[PDB]
Amino acid sequence: GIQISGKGFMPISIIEGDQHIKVIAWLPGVNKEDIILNAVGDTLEIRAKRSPLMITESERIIYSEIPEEEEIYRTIKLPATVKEENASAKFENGVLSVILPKAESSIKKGINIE
Amino acid sequence: GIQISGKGFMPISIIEGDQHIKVIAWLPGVNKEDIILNAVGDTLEIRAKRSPLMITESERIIYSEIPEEEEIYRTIKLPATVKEENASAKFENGVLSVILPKAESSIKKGINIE
Amino acid sequence: GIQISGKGFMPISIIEGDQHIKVIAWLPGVNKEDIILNAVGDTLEIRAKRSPLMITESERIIYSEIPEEEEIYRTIKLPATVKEENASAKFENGVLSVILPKAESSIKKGINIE
Amino acid sequence: GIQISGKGFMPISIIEGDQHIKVIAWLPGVNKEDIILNAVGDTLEIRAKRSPLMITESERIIYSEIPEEEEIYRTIKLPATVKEENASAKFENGVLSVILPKAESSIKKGINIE
Amino acid sequence: GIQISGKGFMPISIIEGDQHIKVIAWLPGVNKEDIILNAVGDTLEIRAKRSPLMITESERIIYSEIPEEEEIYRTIKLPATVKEENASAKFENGVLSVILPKAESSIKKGINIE
Amino acid sequence: GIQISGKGFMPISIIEGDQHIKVIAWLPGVNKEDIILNAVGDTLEIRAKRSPLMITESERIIYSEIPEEEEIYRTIKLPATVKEENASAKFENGVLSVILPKAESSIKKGINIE
Amino acid sequence: GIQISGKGFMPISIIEGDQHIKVIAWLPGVNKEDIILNAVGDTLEIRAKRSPLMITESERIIYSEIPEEEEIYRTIKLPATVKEENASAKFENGVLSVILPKAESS
Amino acid sequence: GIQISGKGFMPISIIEGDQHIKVIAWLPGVNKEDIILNAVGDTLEIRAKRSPLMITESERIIYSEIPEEEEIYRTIKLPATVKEENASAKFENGVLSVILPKAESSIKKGINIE
Amino acid sequence: GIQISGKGFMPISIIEGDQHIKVIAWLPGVNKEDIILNAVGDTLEIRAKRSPLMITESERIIYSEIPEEEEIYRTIKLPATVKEENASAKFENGVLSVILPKAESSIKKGINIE
Amino acid sequence: GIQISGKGFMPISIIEGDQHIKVIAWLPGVNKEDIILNAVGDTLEIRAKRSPLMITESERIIYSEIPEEEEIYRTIKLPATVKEENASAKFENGVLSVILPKAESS
Amino acid sequence: GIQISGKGFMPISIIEGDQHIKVIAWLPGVNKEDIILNAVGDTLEIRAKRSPLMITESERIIYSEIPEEEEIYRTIKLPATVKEENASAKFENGVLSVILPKAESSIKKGINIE
Amino acid sequence: SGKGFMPISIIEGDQHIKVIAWLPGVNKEDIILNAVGDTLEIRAKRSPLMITESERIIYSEIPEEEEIYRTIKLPATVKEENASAKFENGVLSVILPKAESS
Amino acid sequence: GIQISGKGFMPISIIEGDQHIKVIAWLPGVNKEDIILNAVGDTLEIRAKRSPLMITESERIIYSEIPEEEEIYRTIKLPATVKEENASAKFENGVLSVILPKAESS
Amino acid sequence: GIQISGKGFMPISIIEGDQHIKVIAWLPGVNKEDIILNAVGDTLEIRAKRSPLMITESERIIYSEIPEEEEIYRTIKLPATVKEENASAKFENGVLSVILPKAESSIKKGINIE
Amino acid sequence: GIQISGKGFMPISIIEGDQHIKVIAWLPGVNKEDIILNAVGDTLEIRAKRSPLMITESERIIYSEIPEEEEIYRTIKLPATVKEENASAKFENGVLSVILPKAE
Amino acid sequence: GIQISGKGFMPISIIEGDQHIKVIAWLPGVNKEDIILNAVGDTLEIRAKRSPLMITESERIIYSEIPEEEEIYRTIKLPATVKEENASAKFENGVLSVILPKAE
Amino acid sequence: GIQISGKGFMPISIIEGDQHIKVIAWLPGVNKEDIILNAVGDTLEIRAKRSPLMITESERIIYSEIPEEEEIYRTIKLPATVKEENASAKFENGVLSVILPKAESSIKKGINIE
Repeated sequence: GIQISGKGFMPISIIEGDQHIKVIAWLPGVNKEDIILNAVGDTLEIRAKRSPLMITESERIIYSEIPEEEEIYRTIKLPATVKEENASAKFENGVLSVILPKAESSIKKGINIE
Repeated sequence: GIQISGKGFMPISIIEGDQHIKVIAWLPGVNKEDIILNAVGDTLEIRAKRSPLMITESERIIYSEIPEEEEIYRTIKLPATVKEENASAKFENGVLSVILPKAESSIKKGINIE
Repeated sequence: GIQISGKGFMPISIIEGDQHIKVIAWLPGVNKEDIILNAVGDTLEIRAKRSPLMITESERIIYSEIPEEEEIYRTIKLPATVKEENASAKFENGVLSVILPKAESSIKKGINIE
Repeated sequence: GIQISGKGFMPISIIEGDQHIKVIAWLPGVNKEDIILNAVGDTLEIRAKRSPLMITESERIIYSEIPEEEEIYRTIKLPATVKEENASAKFENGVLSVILPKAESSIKKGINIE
Repeated sequence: GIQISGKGFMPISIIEGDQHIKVIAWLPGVNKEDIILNAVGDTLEIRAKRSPLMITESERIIYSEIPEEEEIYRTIKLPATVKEENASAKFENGVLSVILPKAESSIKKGINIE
Repeated sequence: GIQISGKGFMPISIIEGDQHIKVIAWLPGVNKEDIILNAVGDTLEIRAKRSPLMITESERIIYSEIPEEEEIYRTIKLPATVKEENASAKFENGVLSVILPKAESSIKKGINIE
Repeated sequence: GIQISGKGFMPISIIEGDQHIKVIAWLPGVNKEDIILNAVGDTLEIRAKRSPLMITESERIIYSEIPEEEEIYRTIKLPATVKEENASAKFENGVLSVILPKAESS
Repeated sequence: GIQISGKGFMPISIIEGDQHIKVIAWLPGVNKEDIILNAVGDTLEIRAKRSPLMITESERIIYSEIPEEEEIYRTIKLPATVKEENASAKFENGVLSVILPKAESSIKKGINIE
Repeated sequence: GIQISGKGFMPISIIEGDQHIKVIAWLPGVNKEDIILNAVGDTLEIRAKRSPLMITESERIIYSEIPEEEEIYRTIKLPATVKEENASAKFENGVLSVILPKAESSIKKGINIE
Repeated sequence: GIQISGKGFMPISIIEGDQHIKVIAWLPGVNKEDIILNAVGDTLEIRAKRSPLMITESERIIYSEIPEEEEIYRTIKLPATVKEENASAKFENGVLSVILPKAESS
Repeated sequence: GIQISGKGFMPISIIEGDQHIKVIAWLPGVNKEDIILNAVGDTLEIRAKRSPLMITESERIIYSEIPEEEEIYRTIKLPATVKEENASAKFENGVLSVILPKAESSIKKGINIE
Repeated sequence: SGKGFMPISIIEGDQHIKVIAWLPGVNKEDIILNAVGDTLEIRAKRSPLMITESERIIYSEIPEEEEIYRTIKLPATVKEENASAKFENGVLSVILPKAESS
Repeated sequence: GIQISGKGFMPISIIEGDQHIKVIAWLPGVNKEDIILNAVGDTLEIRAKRSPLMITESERIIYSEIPEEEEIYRTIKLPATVKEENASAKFENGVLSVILPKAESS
Repeated sequence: GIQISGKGFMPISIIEGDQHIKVIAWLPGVNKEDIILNAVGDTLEIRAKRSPLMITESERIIYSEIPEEEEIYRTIKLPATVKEENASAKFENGVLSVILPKAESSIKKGINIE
Repeated sequence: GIQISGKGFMPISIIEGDQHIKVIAWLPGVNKEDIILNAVGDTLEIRAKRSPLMITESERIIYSEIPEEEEIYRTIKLPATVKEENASAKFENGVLSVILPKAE
Repeated sequence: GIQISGKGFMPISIIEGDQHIKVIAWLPGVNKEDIILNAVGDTLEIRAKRSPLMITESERIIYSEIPEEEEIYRTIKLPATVKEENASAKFENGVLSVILPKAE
Repeated sequence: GIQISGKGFMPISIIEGDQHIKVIAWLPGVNKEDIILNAVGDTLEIRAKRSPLMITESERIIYSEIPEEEEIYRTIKLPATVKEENASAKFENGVLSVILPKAESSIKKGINIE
């Protein structure tokens, strides 16, 4: 079971590994400093901010599809415990990538048939 | 209660015994060596695949109701905890049968009064 | 074209060949000796029967997607005449395969191009 | 499969025997002389006609429901070839019964249970 | 004017004269003694039974349209009194005929035109 | 409401008489001999058949509106009994007038007002 | 049981007694002479009419709810035979009343 | 325009004159004591309090369509103004007549014609 | 046909024979002193006055489903004429049994042919 | 209100006094032998049956408002306790009358 | 818009003068006298009845579109009050003209701009 | 609690229970008051709407019926023998003494 | 018809006739001195206050269908113009009856 | 309350002051000389015309949106009487302004309080 | 809110504290010997039974809001894991007052 | 079923025998000292109260199903007029058992 | 009478003569080698796959309407029997022409007229 929520538009992808869990989050226009990272147990919290659609006074906006909200965040519920002390995060081109090593108790054991 | 999730076509029947939870599934055409079984606590994991139907270059398929995907997978939540070490499975005639001994019927009684 | 009719759940696939016609049928839960099978002319009838979902008095069914009926059958009208005397079939892992050698009239000849 | 064609009210019931075919038709108020019954190959012909109701000059109808058409026929295509020379029929109280021994070629061939 | 009701399928026509009243009924698949008739004054009830559409165990009704209920009857209202004790009836080929002499009191008298 | 029965174009009108009843009907083109007039109790019968619109062979009916049916009759149930022995009839210009003296028991009686 | 038929607007009410039958009817504006009453056996008949109104040349109708038809009648079947010779009728203020003694056999 | 309302049913008709004005309404079975002409006003006032339908203990109301309610009332909002001192009323045979001569203030004046 | 009507609660049962009519009626609380046996035509007239529920001055009725009205009657119309002179009555402790001779007629049947 | 229950057609009227309770029950067509009356505490039990609606093969039922059941009984509770040992009843005119004296505590 | 009312065919047009109001009414086929003209305040009334078309005994109206109703009248309100005491009207060739000088109060006052 | 058009209020006291009812247009004689145990019964009616003979009624929120009744039950037993009532300004008051409570 | 608006419990009935218009208003618990009445044109204004649900300190309200408002008024749209000078107000048994003579030419 | 009507495109705005009423109207392109304004009581009359779009002979209209009608007007009703003689109006830049000092038109209470 | 499972009637209320989790449950008619308590992990299991509701042949019941069931049980999920070794069974006046110390 | 009035939680069962009436009332958590029993005529009166679901300063409620009302009482009508001068009852394990002598 | 079946975009026209049946089919873009052509009895089998559209890395398909499905085939039921062993076919400019001589059993004979 997993649940995620937050404000604004933020494409996200999550991948599971036999020893870790990986997360990808699109954060265009956000610096690593503006990104706030908090992970513990089986949950993850991310908050971010960006400058608004500021323009020169003499200029005018004639077309806009980019969302203009500054503050954005996402809170994530993991399906199993992970070692936040051993997790790592990386930011690349308006995108954040995180690796979540699985907790020792969270790693299942193989079972045979007959 | 009981929950099921996964990929592909995999009918499943859940039967609860007084000493175990008996789970049945149909995997026609799957080789018995292609089946992978895993479980823990009160959750179950299933993996299986069947080789694709070979066809000669001159030959061609003219009608097919059978599903075409090779590998299928399911994850199930058991109604009660089971002992995986005592778990067993059987697969014959394209039908998978799984016996999951229940954790207890009237055990784990400790402290009692005072 | 081809017509199929009968009772019960029985996925079927048909494959065409220059010298024969190959057919695949799904019969999960049916014992290898429960399958009635023999072609005639350009048509075929198949009947099958599987054991019912027997449960011990200590066991009760809480959930079952799998159908319960035992006896099932399907009639088939082939698109070409075949030599049923030379027809062969095999049943493995709840799945039946059939080989139907064609007659001379159904052996298509090639044509030269310029 | 089977097909019926003709004009006039003529109830028909078709019953298939293992070695023959039995068909019943209603010809109420029809004299045996006004009945024509021919067949060949895999088809059956029914032509018959009933006299219209008579009335005396002093008399006059006051209410009627019976159909009045004098000429009626029905053509039925059998699902299998038959041996008309070996057929027979009976005609009781306006009800016609026939027996059509099946043609040897049309008789189903033996079937092997795997 | 007159009215009729009852169970079963039984089309009927009615004819009148200056001294008697006549009725016609269709009873396909009926026997001479399987009929009961009961009337008084200017009211009449037809009654009867027909055998069911029995078939042999080696025979199956691939097609039918004939109704099956055995007992069938009709209750009839007549426009004038008749001498039922003096009445008469016929039944051949599944068709039933009846003749009802008129009561003397109901005999209509002619009028001289000028 | 009184009852009207029969067929063929034959408009009617009826007049109540304190000591009789007067009936008017239209019989265009009907000879005085082809009229059958009977009655009893409280009902009247009119039977008559008009000759067809004869034409020589050379002629051809380029247009017509007159009804063509040759046999026509009407029957009416009067609202009171009549003494048919003292009925009288007249016929001029195709119009038929009939007078039916009322039965003595059928004669209405006036009531004094205070 | 009892039945009523006729044309026009003519409300009717009927009351039955052990030895007689009583009937009421509304006929506003109808002259006592216009009323015609007849009965026989176990049936009753009523016939009457109401004349339309006259006006000065100046008057032009602007509104009206009163029904227009003049001639009206009603016929009724009594629940039992009555002695019409012993019957009586009473009409007051556009309303009629009738007394219908029952026959001895009834 | 005009508007009328009140309980029960009470036919009324309004007709326009030039100098005088008259009104007629239906009031069947209404006692003269139910009518009062204290018409010091400029609109019509109507009521009726006829006696109810009384029966003897041995008498049963087998049929009744006349409304038995004792009280009804009516009054109309009228277009123009009329005098009251000259007002007069007359009731006959369940019908009421009223006279309401106009007032010079509301009497139309004929234009010099042509 | 038959019509049962009257005041008060009075169950009635009618049983018809070929030669007579048997009638059964419940008359609880009706005094036997009201024996007035007489009929006319094809109908029966009965009247009764069951005694009221007398109570002491200090007593009070707390619940009562028994009807309180004393006088009761019922008018029953038979489907056939019965000789009122031959009417008979019986008393069964609050139940009345009556036998009314009549005719049977209703003769038909006879030979089915000719 | 007091509690009532049972099966079959059996209208009952209940009357209460200062020192006794009087009960009236309809049992038309019931033989006194068929009546099984049992008073107890503050309630009365009535059990009864009659001859069922029966006809000869040559006779037919054409109209029957009377129900066809044979066995009928009723259970009737009372607002005050009554001494069943002193209970008595009378059955006349197809009606069962019962007298149930009270106790001094009610 | 202003109120228009009345019966009969009478096309009307209205012209508003600054000091008066002018009205035009079509009365084809009407004599000089049968026109009835009345007015009051700010409303106008017109009444007239035309002689119905005369036909000799030997003639017959084989085609017509002229309305036949004799009585025709109109009542029309005005947007202002007029001094009907000094109005004038004429009637030339079926068209009736009417002149209504406005009342002093009805005379609107002009407004100086700026 | 009754047919309708008869509002009632219940007020309880340590030694007595007070009830107030609105009966506008009701004569003092038409008021019928009864009490027993822990319940109160009130019934009343008003004078007819006297008017001129030939008038009509167009709109009336006043109830058309003559008799209006209300059934009330109280949380505590009261002595009906010592009950009293008042009727001023179209308001009906009643006093019903009771055993002392909280 | 007519429409009435305001606040508080005050059922109102209106009687219209060729002589005068009579208006009935329910004012339970109200004294005629508390009644304020004003009339103009074809509308009537009624304003008044009643005696509240007076209770002693030891008395507590447990069930009150009556509304607790003390101030009540209603505005009535009369069917026709009336003369305020000729109107008379009558108050009996908590009910305000007012006679409203109609205008000369209305 | 307020009412407005007329013909032609003519935007208008209405403003009520304590001692006057202010109303605005759009008259694009109209000359001051082509403006007509009259009022009385609590109503206003607006009449004016605009020169239609002239065009030199060489030119030709290719796309137009302005309303074509020249003669236009509006009739307006105010909610209170005004002193037209004291009114003032001003037209600028295709817009007309109006000031209407109110008449007495003042009230406090319907009648004395009590 | 925690989840509970079992059969019978047994209202339960759970109170959490800084150092322990306090559980309040109702077991009317149950003797202290009939109360079976099991604490493990983050769940508390209770099984209980009261005296038989026996009645003589003449004796009968006219009305009752209490079910005839004699034995009941429940499994209660706790807000957080509780040290089973420190779990204490308490029961006063028909109310189970079990205290379950928290695992920090 | 039958009309019974009161406040709070207090299920009551009525069992009637030959010469006695047995009434069982659930009183879980009710103070054994505050229970008041009174009988008169053909009716019974039960009055008591239970302590509230109070918590310590280091405790907090996050899930509850047991009712928290303090004052509770019920009024019951007996099927027969018991000897009001010989009423008796017993209270154990949060349940009140009442034995009332009765005639036959 | 003619059955066309298969998949892909391949417009076809069928030309018949007395001796031979000629069939035309469009195969734009296909190569002479990727065509599978076979026939027997009265059925014609055409199959081929066209190479998918090629592009260069720097290039982009800014627009397209050419169907891209790689493989296509058709199966036609001729209205006559054909001696395939003497067949012949051509392929020029993407269009396919096939010549099929008719079997002896299909060459129609002439019926002389009078």
